[PDB]
Amino acid sequence: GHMYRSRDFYVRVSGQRALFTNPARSSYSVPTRQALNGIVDAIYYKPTFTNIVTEVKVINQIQTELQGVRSYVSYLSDVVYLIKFHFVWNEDRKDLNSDRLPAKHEAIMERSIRKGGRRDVFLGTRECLGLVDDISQEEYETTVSYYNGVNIDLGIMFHSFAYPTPLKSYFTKTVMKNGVITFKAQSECDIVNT
Repeated sequence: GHMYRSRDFYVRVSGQRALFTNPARSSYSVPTRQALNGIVDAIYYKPTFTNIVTEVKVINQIQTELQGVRSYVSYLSDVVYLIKFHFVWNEDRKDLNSDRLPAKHEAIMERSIRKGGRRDVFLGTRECLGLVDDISQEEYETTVSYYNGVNIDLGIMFHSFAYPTPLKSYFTKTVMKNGVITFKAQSECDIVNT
């Protein structure tokens, strides 16, 4: 049958520091799909649905900062990311069929975005507080990235885990085009480890 999916939602997430790592410390230069999945689920999470992050726009110049601990951690600095995402019903939770109420969950998602998320938002790690704000589709599409006009292949990046502790990790060639990273689905990734 055709599967339900929500409208697109759009959010601006910003922070002074970010640390996106490869679970398997220096940051990747841009967020992993996994870290973005984390941020959208901190905005609003129910076992009834699954948030699907489809696209991110890297708005700011990529800059890093070093922190020595006594022994180095390299962070991104002064980050702004616009995330496009939607949700679908969670087919791993068939028992929650009576809660599959699209108007209910779409309304709550909009309210949750507007008030900066129902939970604390972190940029890849707990010491890196993020700020979530509401943007519209229009703002998403028209905001100019620092990287507009060029593409960069960031090489192979951690994408996400698969669970029944993880059963699989997924990695894939990640290319930022005009600042835009359009995600592949897990099963379309270049590399799967069991």
